[PDB]
Amino acid sequence: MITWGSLLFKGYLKEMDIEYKLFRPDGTPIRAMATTKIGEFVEEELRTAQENNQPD
Amino acid sequence: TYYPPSSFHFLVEFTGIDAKNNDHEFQSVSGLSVDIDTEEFAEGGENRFKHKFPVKTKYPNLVLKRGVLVDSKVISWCRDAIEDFEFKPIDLTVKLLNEEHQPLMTWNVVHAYPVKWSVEDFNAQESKMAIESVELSYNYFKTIV
Repeated sequence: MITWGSLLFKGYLKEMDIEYKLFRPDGTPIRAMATTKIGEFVEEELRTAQENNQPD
Repeated sequence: TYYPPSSFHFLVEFTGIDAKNNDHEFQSVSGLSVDIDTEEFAEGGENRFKHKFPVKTKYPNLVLKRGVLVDSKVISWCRDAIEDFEFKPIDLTVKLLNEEHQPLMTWNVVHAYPVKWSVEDFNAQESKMAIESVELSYNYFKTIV
């Protein structure tokens, strides 16, 4: 679950890349950049309640 | 030196072109310098500086100026290259002279050929001398001193 301000999103991770940029002289990293992609999850009992499907 | 030399007394000589005294006299000479191209590299963990590496030695063109001379041998040589693509490189010597008119120091210019020739604009309202300019490409130079 991902929350920030107005945002609220449920799902799973698909992709990630991490790149390491700066280092201390003994090889300890102090800066890195990450790119992320998230998919969306709906449980099947909640899908039929949101699609309130109504001659029947 | 203790008293360094001045720069207004010098001689330009050509090898491979018939000599005439009027082709050894010039108003100005420029381009006797050199530089080294480099590349940079950042090594992870080293934050004090980047590394620099040499790649190539580089030389600028040699530029000569003088008042216009109509029967020049140097210009005939320039024209063969300019008009017909006939190229025949020459060697050249630049001499910086002392008070006995002997060399203090010389420059040996190797395998030169013409890339440019021009004459400055005419102006009916100004009192001026017609000035000619010649530029040469070469491979490298060495010095003797």
